[PDB]
Amino acid sequence: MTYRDLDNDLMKYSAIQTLDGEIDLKLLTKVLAPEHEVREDDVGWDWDHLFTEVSSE
Amino acid sequence: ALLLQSDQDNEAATMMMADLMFRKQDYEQAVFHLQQLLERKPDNYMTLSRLIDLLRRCGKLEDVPRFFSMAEKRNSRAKLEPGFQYCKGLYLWYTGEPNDALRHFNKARKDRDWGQNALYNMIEICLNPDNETVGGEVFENLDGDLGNSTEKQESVQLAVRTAEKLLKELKPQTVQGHVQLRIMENYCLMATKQKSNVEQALNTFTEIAASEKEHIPALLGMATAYMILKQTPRARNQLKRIAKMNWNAIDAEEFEKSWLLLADIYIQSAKYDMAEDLLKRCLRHNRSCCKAYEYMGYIMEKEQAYTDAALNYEMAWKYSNRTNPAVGYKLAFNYLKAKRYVDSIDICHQVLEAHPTYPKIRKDILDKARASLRP
Amino acid sequence: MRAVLTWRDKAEHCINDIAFKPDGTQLILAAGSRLLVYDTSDGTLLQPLKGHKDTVYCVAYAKDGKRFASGSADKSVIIWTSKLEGILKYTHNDAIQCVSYNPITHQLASCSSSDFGLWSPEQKSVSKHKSSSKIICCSWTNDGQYLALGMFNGIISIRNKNGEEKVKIERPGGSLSPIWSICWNPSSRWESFWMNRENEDAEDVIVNRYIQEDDNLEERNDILAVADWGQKVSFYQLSGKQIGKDRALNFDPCCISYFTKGEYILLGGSDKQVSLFTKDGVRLGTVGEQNSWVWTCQAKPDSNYVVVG
Repeated sequence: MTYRDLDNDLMKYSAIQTLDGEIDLKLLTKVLAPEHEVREDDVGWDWDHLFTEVSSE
Repeated sequence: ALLLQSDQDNEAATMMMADLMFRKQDYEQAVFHLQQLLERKPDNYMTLSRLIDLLRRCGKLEDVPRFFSMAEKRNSRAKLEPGFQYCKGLYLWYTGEPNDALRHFNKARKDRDWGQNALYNMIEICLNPDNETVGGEVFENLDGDLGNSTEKQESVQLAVRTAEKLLKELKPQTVQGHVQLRIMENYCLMATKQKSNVEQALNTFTEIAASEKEHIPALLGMATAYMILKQTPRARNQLKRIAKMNWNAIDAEEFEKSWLLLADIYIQSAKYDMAEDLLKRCLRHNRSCCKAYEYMGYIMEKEQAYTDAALNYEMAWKYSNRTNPAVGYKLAFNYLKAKRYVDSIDICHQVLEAHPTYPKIRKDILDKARASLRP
Repeated sequence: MRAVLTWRDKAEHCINDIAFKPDGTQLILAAGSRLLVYDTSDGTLLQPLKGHKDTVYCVAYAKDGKRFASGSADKSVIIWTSKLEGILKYTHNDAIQCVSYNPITHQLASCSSSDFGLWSPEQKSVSKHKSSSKIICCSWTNDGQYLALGMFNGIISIRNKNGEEKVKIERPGGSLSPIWSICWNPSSRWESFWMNRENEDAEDVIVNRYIQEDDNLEERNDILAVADWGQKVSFYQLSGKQIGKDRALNFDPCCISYFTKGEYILLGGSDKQVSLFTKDGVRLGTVGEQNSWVWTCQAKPDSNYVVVG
């Protein structure tokens, strides 16, 4: 791996961390849950299943 | 002791006391006091990274994973933290995985403490990913089947020319930071092997050495630039100059590198006794050093001590994580010559496991060891 | 599947081959430069037998339980009575490798680097017959009529009881895959042959002497286990035809071996264990795993015990 290939770990998240190239917000960003756990679906819940799922985690 | 009596949880006093125990060679106490501090404070990347280097210098890296697990048990998010990522990046550089070390350092690299220290170790790998004596004639005359290829040359020189970008990410806050930055930018200029860049590097190193006559990272710069310039007699004295000095924990890596480069030059001179002294002095400050053992195993094979050569090659095989098939060959070959044909065949399997299609070994070692096995 | 260590010992030297008395009462071991005699019940070592000069590379023991053969790096072969005296010495062309008595006639074979030396009991001569290659391992057909030889050259070849060569198979790759042991399956009518004895006395001699100097094979039922250092095991008929497919491994195998029953296989090697298999070469389990390479795994007569070297 090159330096550029490693830098992909930081490249996308920088747009949330940083404002106008002048400010860095990283201390606040510690509160964020990651996008793939924050995303939601147009899918239904039923109490027996929803309880079973929340109990299985 | 007074500070620890006034507050037992003062981390700086525990670590300073552990460093003094280490200087007094009470390494077991130095370890145990940092282990106690981690059992009070499992999430403590300073105490952890100090303990990791104590365990590297002792040669006891196998003890480390406990303390990562303790941080993960206390704090499930510890894996996300730049100090964990720095501590993990250090570990993989010592186990033998430079790519995984780079991956974990990269995840830390922007942090004001852990990222600054990660960046220096990314620069070490990006300068020298095989951890060689830069310009060492015992081994830079070898590896030619890869070292003559554009594939190894261009990818390594891109890593050198981008270590300058990692150095542009090392914003300094002190004159010592500016000097160490300028030295490592000039190590990038050395590593290009382009004569004007190497002469500029030599000039910055000699200017820094003229301002500070004991500045070891600049003196190693002079020696390395002079070796690349083929001015090997000028390198030799500038390394002897370093070799007379007492060691310290800050210059330690440039000390350990300088002793290895001087030991190579002593092998070129055939005065192996001064090389063995430098290799053993290097191991006394850091028992982990694979290059200190690999040079010593080569001396044992030159001396026809195929058993002690196999002991050095076994450490080099183990601490390469079995990724050095040249030591793989040498270890199998030394077991063959030691009349240990089963052990030779064990290693010929481990080399073919580590690298399929690896040349020479199958016919010469493996089939001659098989052919002896019942005579 | 469960396996229990009944007893253990360690010799002074490496252990090269293993022999059992047919009633299972004594174990004999080719350790370094002497023969060692053991009780199978608890591992007491009764006697180091002294006759050889150099490395005892193997021992094997005849179906009547009166005589055993042992072969050395000093080029000798010695025939020992079960009175543990060496009544008939012999001296081959080069170092001995494997030796094997015939199930039926008590005719012996003794392999070496080029030459294999057949003789039938107390005749005055030995057929020192020639080979293309180093003759690593040897095994008689279950009816006694063919001696099959495995070669370091990766060939198995089949010789009749007179020493003529009748069939060959080459492992694809040749000397890449040395044949380090082979075994004919015990599973035919002849296994009870010599299973009825109650003789209460033995032969005795003053001092140790010297001995001087085939059709319709597809209808022959025998099956040969082949273990090669290409790291594969496969089964073969006397016709030279392969049965099914090569049962692959991840080690250099040694001493492919069977119980008296012919239904389960033992397989030792550079896996440093004794693996257990069906007669189809499917794995079933693990007998005790080991500190070092396994050269030998011999199932006890009439019973489920195993011994390892």
